[PDB]
Amino acid sequence: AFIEEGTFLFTSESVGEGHPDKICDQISDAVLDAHLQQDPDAKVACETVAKTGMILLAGEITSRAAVDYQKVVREAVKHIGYDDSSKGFDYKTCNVLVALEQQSPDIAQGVHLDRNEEDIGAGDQGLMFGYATDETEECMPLTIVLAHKLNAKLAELRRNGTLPWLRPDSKTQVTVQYMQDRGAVLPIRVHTIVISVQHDEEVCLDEMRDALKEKVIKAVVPAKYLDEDTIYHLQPSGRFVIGGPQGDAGLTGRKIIVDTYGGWGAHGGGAFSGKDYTKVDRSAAYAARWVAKSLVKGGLCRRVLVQVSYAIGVSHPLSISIFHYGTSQKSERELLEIVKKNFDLRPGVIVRDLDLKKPIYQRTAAYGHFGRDSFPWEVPKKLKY
Amino acid sequence: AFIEEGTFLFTSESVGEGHPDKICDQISDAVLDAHLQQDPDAKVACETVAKTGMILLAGEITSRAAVDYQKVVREAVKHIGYDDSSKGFDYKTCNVLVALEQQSPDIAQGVHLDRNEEDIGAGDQGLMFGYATDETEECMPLTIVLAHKLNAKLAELRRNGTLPWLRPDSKTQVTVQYMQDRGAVLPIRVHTIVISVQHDEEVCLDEMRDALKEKVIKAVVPAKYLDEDTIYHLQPSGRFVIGGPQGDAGLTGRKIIVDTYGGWGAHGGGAFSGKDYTKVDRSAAYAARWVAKSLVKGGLCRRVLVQVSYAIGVSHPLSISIFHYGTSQKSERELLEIVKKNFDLRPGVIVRDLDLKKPIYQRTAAYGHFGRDSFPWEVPKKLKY
Ligand SMILES: COc1ccc(-n2cc3cnc(NCC(F)(F)F)nc3c(-c3ccc(Br)cc3)c2=O)cc1
Ligand SMILES: COc1ccc(-n2cc3cnc(NCC(F)(F)F)nc3c(-c3ccc(Br)cc3)c2=O)cc1
Ligand SMILES: C[S@@+](CC[C@H](N)C(=O)[O-])C[C@H]1O[C@@H](n2cnc3c(N)ncnc32)[C@H](O)[C@@H]1O
Ligand SMILES: C[S@@+](CC[C@H](N)C(=O)[O-])C[C@H]1O[C@@H](n2cnc3c(N)ncnc32)[C@H](O)[C@@H]1O
Ligand SMILES: [Cl-]
Ligand SMILES: [Cl-]
Ligand SMILES: [Mg+2]
Ligand SMILES: [Mg+2]
Ligand SMILES: [Mg+2]
Ligand SMILES: [Mg+2]
Ligand SMILES: [Mg+2]
Repeated sequence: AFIEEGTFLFTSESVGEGHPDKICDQISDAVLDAHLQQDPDAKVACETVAKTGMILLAGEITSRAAVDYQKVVREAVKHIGYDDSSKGFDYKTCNVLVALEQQSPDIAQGVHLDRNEEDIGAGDQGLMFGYATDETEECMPLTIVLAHKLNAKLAELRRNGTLPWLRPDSKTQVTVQYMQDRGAVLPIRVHTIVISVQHDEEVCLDEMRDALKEKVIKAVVPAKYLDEDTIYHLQPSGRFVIGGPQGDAGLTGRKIIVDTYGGWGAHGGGAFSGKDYTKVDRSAAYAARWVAKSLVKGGLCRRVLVQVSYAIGVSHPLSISIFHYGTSQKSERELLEIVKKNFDLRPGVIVRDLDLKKPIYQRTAAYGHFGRDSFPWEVPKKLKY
Repeated sequence: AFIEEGTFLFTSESVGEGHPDKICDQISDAVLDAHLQQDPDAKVACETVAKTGMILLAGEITSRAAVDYQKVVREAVKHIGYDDSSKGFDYKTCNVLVALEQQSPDIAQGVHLDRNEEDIGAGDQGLMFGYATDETEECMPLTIVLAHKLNAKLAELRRNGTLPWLRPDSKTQVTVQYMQDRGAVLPIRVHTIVISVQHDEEVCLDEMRDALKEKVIKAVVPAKYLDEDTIYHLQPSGRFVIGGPQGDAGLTGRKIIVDTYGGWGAHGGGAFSGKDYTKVDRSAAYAARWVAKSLVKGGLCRRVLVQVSYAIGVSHPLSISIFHYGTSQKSERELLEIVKKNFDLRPGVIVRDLDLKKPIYQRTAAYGHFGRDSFPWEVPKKLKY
């Protein structure tokens, strides 16, 4: 397809609830939630690893909670849908191994011991970005929104029994052509869609490809974006019976771009799942999203990127910067002043503003952390200036 | 510090060879190299997990090689410097566990079985970006270059015995103020430096902070970038005796931004280490770097971002796009035509151009994959147009 000057292509991907990396993210956040339900101040850094027959928890937790890891892990796998050896993985019969220790006392003393909550230090150094774009109501890139919705539709049709050959492991990828608009972007058309999904031994390739087009793509992607030139790669490997952890090892924090903006904006490298609010990889990224979305919904920008960074043990961010892509009449200095007057990005203040001791994290761990369900970081702050 | 209009701050981080995530990347690539030394066509997808006393290998390998995983893992840990219980980890006495299976036959049949090498399919779907910037000779952002060099200097002074209290686990972070220059960027000054490094029980905080400034920062960062306003956070946690996997679990592919551009450019989410060339997460990212660097060294751009993407089982990229930040006199269409005429981004052609069956991967797995050592993707292609 021809690319008119002033237009361009961009691609993002998403994965389903049973993708092995996403299994790990969901388990790590189920463990976090289980701790927070009993101890709102639990210090949690839980990594999960998945391979054939195995969930391993590894990391550091200091908490007053009494958590039954066997039950928490197995219930999370059950929810995903891995409930029989015929599907490659079974919550009832898999191995759950635990290698969890207390948080390092050296970290604890440098971050939170004997500190006023508002003045707790960042739990690590790092950099984080927030992004928002007015191209969708939820202020997310269309590429990633569509990719997530394709995976959600697969899970829906698996769970409602209308495509009973589906299994839980899936991946999708969407390329959209955009029009430049004074620094903002406007979606024009869908250029290419990829869908791969684990399936039973009985269904044939043609039946699957027809269903993926008619029952999945057409039920998700508006027809105005699809044309005779759109390219479809549906079950492009030809066979995907082996899947889940049996097909590919999973680890927590290996889908960080799926979790955020689908490649748009920028990313500082930190993973979200399995971490309590003192880990700024999560809390500061959520707050940076909240700032970005507040700037767009407040009418100050159409598209905006925010970078923050921290040093371990230091509460205030080391610096904050705002880039508006040419979509604000205010200068970068002016936007920064507005942000500094309206937000306090210490982790011990973010926790209060975004209610980050609440056990809602398992809900964040599939289909992206941003752009859905009116989580606190998705509710814009009314800005004073 | 005041930010003049037309200037801005940007932050990147790096980690040392003994950071637990980086340990895992290095082990995963040591395993890959060991296979490639005997079987250049080995199919390798090796994840590593590290916690107190434990290295676990998990993933999928199909290979004609006979690899002694105990020896390969322990020699990699020895090289890093974890050789005694007093340091928190010891290659001689740790547990090495292996959960490695063959590559899924369903993947194999859809990717490479009975396919001409040049026509092998991508080993997965995904998106990848390449980036280059003329702000340094090696065409990398100064923020990340400096951050890497600070970690390398720590390892040097540990190994040469002049700072014998140092241990292998470290992290660094550098914020630079830049001047905008017609889409390119020009470094002005270093705004903030963070250094945290594991240390012995005997050395005091003041001795460490003085050494980190005088022997590390001053030996790495040109004095012209440092002034009386530069902020230093040196050992900001106050105590870092517990470190390595004992302090924090490590996993392969959890430092993907450290491995690439330090937050500049863009990232598609895929990890590099532990993967052979058929995994486009690695090979196509390397090729995209090669394209970007070729465009800058060829005088066509000063700063450039390239996105490619793939579907599993399909050899050619689904699309390619080039963004030059306003730093080329050529249009995006023209640059794309030049790229298409000069490069072939099928994985089975990338392998030949970049010599990706060679066992050099362990060398890539610390201090970034880009900007050093004249690896094949760092040697620009002479462009014809
Ligand atoms: C005057 O209004 C505008 C509005 C938007 C743009 N604009 C144009 C682009 C063209 N082509 C690519 N290719 C993707 C690439 F990865 F290959 F670069 N990207 C672009 C981007 C972009 C850059 C980085 C990221 Br992250 C995400 C999008 C872009 O903002 C220009 C002028
Ligand atoms: C006319 O010449 C130029 C030359 C460069 C720029 N330019 C300016 C920026 C200002 N401020 C931030 N803050 C970091 C932020 F994360 F908060 F946005 N970034 C910027 C960037 C930028 C954007 C995304 C990424 Br990735 C990396 C750098 C930038 O290119 C503008 C005009
Ligand atoms: C292709 S596998 C990664 C490569 C792999 N580790 C190997 O050994 O070659 C990555 C993801 O793709 C999906 N996948 C697994 N088997 C597949 C298949 N046969 N066809 C298509 N996608 C598959 C799963 O979501 C999986 O987590
Ligand atoms: C701070 S730890 C991550 C948080 C952690 N998992 C916990 O339980 O709170 C992340 C990295 O910081 C470094 N680190 C570990 N202990 C530290 C300490 N006491 N002071 C500073 N940095 C430390 C190591 O490089 C480690 O991999
Ligand atoms: Cl994957
Ligand atoms: Cl880390
Ligand atoms: Mg953590
Ligand atoms: Mg963007
Ligand atoms: Mg940009
Ligand atoms: Mg792989
Ligand atoms: Mg950039």
